[PDB]
Amino acid sequence: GQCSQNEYFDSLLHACIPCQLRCSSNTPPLTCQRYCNAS
Amino acid sequence: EVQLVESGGGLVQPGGSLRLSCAASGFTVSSYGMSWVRQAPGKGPEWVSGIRGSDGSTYYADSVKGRFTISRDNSKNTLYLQMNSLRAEDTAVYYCAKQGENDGPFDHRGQGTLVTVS
Repeated sequence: GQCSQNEYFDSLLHACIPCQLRCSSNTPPLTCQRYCNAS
Repeated sequence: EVQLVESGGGLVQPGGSLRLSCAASGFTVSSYGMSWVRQAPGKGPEWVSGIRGSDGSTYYADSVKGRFTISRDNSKNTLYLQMNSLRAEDTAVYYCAKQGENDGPFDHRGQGTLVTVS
């Protein structure tokens, strides 16, 4: 489960997920730093 | 505790439209981020649409922009996927899911509902 640069892999849904959905979080996925730091 | 009871799948002819339901139990749909994911047989699950909990922003995969609309009815406490202008590759099991507090990880999903497009 390697996915595109602006998404992370969710294990519950076995699917890759847009980082914007986690960005406002205290503890976002690491692979959403680069993308998530477009703000 | 928390459940997501889905309904609204079935058969529809190419070009048709369909409306999926995802009724929350044990929580309020308005209070969290929810999205829809789908899995066609032979393929891995695919994220499709989503509402961000923190600001109610809506998002859509490319394959589905212009045709699909996610929303919530607070009074019925359900998430919906309005699907228009359907096509053969929109055929999958559709799954709603819910995120933790403060745009957290997905913590629950519905049982699934089958959408078949001839």
